[PDB]
Amino acid sequence: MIQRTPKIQVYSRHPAENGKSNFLNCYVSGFHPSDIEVDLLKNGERIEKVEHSDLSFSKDWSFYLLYYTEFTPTEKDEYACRVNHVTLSQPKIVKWDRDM
Amino acid sequence: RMFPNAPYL
Amino acid sequence: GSHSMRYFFTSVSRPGRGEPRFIAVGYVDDTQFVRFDSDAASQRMEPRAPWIEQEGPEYWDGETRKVKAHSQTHRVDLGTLRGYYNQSEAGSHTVQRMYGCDVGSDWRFLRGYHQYAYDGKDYIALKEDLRSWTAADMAAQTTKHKWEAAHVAEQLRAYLEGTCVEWLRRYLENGKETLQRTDAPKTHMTHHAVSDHEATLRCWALSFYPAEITLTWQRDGEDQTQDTELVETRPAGDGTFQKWAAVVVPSGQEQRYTCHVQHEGLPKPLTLRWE
Repeated sequence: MIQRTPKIQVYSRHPAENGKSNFLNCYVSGFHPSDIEVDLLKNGERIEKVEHSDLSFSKDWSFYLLYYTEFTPTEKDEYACRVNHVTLSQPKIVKWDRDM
Repeated sequence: RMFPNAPYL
Repeated sequence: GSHSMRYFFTSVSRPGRGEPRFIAVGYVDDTQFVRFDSDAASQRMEPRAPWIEQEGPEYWDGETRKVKAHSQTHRVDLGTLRGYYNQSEAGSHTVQRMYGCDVGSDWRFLRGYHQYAYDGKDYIALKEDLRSWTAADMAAQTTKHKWEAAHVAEQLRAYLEGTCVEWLRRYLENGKETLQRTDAPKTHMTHHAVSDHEATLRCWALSFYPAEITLTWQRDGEDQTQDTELVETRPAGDGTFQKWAAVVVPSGQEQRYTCHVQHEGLPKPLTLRWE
């Protein structure tokens, strides 16, 4: 049956500025079926305090979700979103880049 | 406000 | 501008793990306002916008009643479809349903919809006349016949042209500060060297509402459609939206490039240039 790959974007709610409070977002969309695992990572380690939006879908029936957590960016700390889904042969890691 | 029913398929 | 109220429902079977998962959400335009999740503690329709929190216990009890009923019907629906399509009991399947209404500038009815998918494919849809059904295959034509004899189009037409629109208007009014606002994009441009002979110019649109926007790059006034990296519009999480468009520019040519921004918040479309 129908399987669609999630598009993944990792980004901050506001322009990141070191030492200023913010939110880190991982937005997954375009995917089908709806079973999906999404984690946010801080220096490679799973962030425990992660919320997500309620499952919804687009005009084409494909699903979307926003995962999010409070964070304070710094020069050193690395952030990433790790997604798994039936269309991926292994978990896809997208690194946060502050100009993306 | 929702429609009252989901009609059976 | 124009406005919409939409409800979205996902039901997913999970064999050997009892009851199908059921999720319902409601939106006005790009703002979510209600949810129900069948695996949650409360077993209630719940608010997700501050402006719907003022609705009394009658609203919340009535919506909870209806949403828990929907949960039950979609559970029956999953068995019905498995029977229609001769599918085994052991596979997970998905039914989705979406309905709602569109109004124009003057808050007057524009169109109604009520549509279902099975396993991510169109199954059955109310047509624009609100009187007839598009059925994909033999299974969905089975559904169409049930619905014609139960006069389902008639009840739906009444809801979509009356109640739906009436409630959309009330929400619009009640949530005026959130829903009737127009937030112009805050825009900027960044420039980063990828080599000694090339750079990325990236035009950003931030904190805008509603989500609809057009962001394009031109080079000497010709559109760079094929050569632009454009991301899908994405939620910031605070009820606004973001988008960027990027081009790779040979060093020395930055001044040939213009970024163009259209959004309902902008009196005139913006033209931006690295200079």
